[PDB]
Amino acid sequence: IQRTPKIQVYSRHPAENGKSNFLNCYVSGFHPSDIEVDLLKNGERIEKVEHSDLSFSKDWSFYLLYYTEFTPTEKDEYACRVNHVTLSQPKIVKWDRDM
Amino acid sequence: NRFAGFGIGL
Amino acid sequence: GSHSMRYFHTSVSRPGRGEPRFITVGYVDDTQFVRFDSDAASPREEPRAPWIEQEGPEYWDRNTQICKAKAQTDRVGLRNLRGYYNQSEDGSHTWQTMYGCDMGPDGRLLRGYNQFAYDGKDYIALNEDLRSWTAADTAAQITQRKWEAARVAEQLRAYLEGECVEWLRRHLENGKETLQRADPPKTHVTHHPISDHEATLRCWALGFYPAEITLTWQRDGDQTQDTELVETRPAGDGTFQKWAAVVVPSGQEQRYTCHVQHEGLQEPLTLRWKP
Amino acid sequence: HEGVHRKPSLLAHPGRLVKSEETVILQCWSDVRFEHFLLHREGKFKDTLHLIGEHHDGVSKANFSIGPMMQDLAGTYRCYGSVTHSPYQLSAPSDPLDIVITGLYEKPSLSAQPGPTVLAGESVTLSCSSRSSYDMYHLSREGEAHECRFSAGPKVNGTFQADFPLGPATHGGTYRCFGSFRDSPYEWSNSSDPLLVSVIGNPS
Ligand SMILES: *[C@@H]1O[C@H](CO)[C@@H](O)[C@H](O)[C@H]1NC(C)=O
Ligand SMILES: *[C@@H]1O[C@H](CO)[C@@H](O)[C@H](O)[C@H]1NC(C)=O
Repeated sequence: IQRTPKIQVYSRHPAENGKSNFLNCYVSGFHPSDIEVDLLKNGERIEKVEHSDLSFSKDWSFYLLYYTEFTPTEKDEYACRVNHVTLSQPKIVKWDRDM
Repeated sequence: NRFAGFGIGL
Repeated sequence: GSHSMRYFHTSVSRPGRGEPRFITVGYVDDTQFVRFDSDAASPREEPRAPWIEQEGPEYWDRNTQICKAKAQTDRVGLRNLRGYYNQSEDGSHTWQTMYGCDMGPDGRLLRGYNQFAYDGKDYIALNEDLRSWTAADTAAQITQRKWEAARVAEQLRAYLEGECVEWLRRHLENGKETLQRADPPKTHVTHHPISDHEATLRCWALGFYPAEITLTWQRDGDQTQDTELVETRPAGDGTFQKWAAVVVPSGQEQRYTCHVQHEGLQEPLTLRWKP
Repeated sequence: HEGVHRKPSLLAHPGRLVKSEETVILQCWSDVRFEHFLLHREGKFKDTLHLIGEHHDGVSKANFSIGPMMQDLAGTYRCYGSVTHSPYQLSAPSDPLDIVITGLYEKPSLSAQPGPTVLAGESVTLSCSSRSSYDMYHLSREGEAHECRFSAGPKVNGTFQADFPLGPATHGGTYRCFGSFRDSPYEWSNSSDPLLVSVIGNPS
């Protein structure tokens, strides 16, 4: 039994340009647990990213929250890169303020 | 407290 | 209402890298308070909630030796499963295990459970009566025949209706401010035009706890289809987020109503998009 | 010249029947000056230990402490000796010694047929019963050892049992019985109650 991860890239607080916030990339509903998750800023990797402790749901699928401090602007483009065994190519999900 | 766990395996 | 304590464990084998990785975590109703990492410098049960840090070294020392022995149990167990399913050493495999107790307002046990899973598929689970098991395949009935032969469920039941509920109320009192508190959600609807003849309304719910929430859209009376229900996200500060969107044409922007239900939102809510 | 040195000897002290959490000592001795001893366990948890050789009374031995007995330590052990160490010029393997772990499962029932007191010459068959679905049973007479292994069957009243025909009753003895499962032949249950078989003369 293998399961594709569900990716959600969002902010902890409503994004206001010029205010410090936390960028969240929440992966869930995947199996097995080995996952690669990166946070991207204009195409460059963010190193100071922290993630929660590995836990799973009732259907045994794992979930993980990756978070880091950031201040959004108008032109700075953010994204999350997720790599999993179920994925042929690594999935990249850009950030949206309305999502 | 956690479960002491049964020493027997599967 | 129906509060619960839950311990989760994950053991993944790493062939070319030696011993298996063991991550275990403890939850009291959607909040985590303990963790233990096999790949830590000094692997020990460390606090992950501010209200558990007051426990004396007896709690930490005793519970550290617990999952220390549990990691060895899973290392032996993962290895055995490879022979049960006729698998070689070169592959990585997962062994998930989860036990805990559900407690109701009657102040005592409501449901006890101890479930196991191999490679994401079910293996064996403690039944509701706390005395029998349920195997998922012929390879799992073997351990059932061993666990019945060892009276394993008897030691399970003593813990589930006993120390599990006892250490549940002890937790719910020492951390009552952060555990027995319900944060109502902040709700609002947003408007996103996708065309000259279409637009999307998105119902939001922010900063709520616990994560259990219902959020559906209704048009003049209950379209669960064509509604984009998103999974409950963790905010990061102990609260949760969720939203569902629905596509409408230009005009008739009203008569589309969103409904929210929660435990901090006491009377049920109804709201629409205001320009 | 020396070629392969002959086999060393291997014993289990106090014995190969180790209870759970107990510790057994696996001695490895020979009259050959083995400066190095290697203990090896085959199966699913293969492992090798190295202890130096202590020489006294022109014998060379090594006391391998197995540690708190768990299921991953059960199996057949073999022993090797070596005089050099730059590489190990290992000797022939010792005789295999099957180390089992006991006390993991419910003890079975040891019944005697035609009964516990039998008359000389009569055939005697011991039965190892249990409501636990053990795949096989192990029976041994006091001291005589040589544990016999038979398989089981799901009887009508819910028991799984094995019959051990013993032949003409001679002097009797005290017998013990253990249960185990197919995939784990070295993981035995709690020992059954010791059954005493007494013999008397044939009436005339
Ligand atoms: C043998 O066992 C004894 C304990 O009975 C121990 O003191 C000793 O170190 C072991 N080894 C040798 C070579 O005597
Ligand atoms: C085996 O015997 C010991 C000692 O009598 C006892 O503590 C243990 O519970 C027994 N185990 C089983 C499975 O009967």
